Amino acid sequence: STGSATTTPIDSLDDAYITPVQIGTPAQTLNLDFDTGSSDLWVFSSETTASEVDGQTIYTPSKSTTAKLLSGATWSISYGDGSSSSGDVYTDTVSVGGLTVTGQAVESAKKVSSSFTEDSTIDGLLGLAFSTLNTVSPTQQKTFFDNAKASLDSPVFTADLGYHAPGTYNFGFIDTTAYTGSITYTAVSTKQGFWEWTSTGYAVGSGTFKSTSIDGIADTGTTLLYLPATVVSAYWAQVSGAKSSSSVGGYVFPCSATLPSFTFGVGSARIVIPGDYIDFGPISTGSSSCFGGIQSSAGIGINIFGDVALKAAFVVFNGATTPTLGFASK
Ligand SMILES: C[C@H](Cc1ccc(C(C)(C)C)cc1)[C@H](NN)c1nnnn1Cc1ccc2c(c1)OCO2
Repeated sequence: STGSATTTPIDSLDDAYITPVQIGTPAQTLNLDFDTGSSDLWVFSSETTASEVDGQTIYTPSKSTTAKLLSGATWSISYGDGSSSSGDVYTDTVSVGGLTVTGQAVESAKKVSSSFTEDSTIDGLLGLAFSTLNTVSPTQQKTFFDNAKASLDSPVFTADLGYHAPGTYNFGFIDTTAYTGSITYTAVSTKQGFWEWTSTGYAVGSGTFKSTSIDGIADTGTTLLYLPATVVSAYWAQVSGAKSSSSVGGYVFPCSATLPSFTFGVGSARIVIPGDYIDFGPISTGSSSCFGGIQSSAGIGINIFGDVALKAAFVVFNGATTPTLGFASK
């Protein structure tokens, strides 16, 4: 089997991406944030505290003839940005782009943090990291990809995110019309539960490439590119008037600037992020100071190849016996 679904930016800045997901019988369609850095599929629901719902579409398990309470099971997740959610668990039929899993764990939120309430466009998350990170207790549950894998034509999924435009998540096949050149594959460590790999270096604009190993994670659920402070300083030094602002929380730059590109290495191959992908707009409405899309990882503890990086590439998440990652230009 295979599946194919379109993923769409939630706003004009690509602050996150949503993908439609069918849950239950008859289908209830919710727009979820596919997150290759976490491993829980959770949704706003008829059980979510009423004051914490502000415009989201909810899953109502009592209206699904295939929903079953997973007795005794609970979940609770604390995301690294400070967001959180928790609740109870059902199993139900879940379909993405025509690919169906029966008996998928659907984690129903009873509580969500204010950041989730405030994003009316995001109805929950669909985790695509390794199932070792799943938070359900006392019986840990599998991700949508792990449940589907054995049925797929090939044990893979791909991310093709757009810049200020829609893109695609595919399951079970590699669309050879969706990229240029060849796909370069690179080793993955699953020891922390992430799609963790090592970039071979970077360049700023038309500058020379610096060979250096940068260990980090391929994370569709993170908006920006988080890299070591040395690398980030070298980038922003090329932008007149850019500075690190402790009050704003990162590097800012004049909205009048034209930004240089940023290149990262994948083996001997190179992925180029155009400068415009690094502009996240005014820090507050009407300001002429703009927020940068490349930021230091120093406060987080791991480097993160988030959407700013991934949207410049066609990315293969290869779930073979030994997992690997592939990157192509597009
Ligand atoms: C933050 C997301 C998880 C999430 C997604 C969306 C949202 C909103 C809908 C409310 C917009 C909140 C949360 C990330 N996913 N892998 C993640 N989950 N756990 N760690 N990370 C990576 C990290 C960690 C720390 C950081 C960061 C990133 O950005 C800024 O500080």
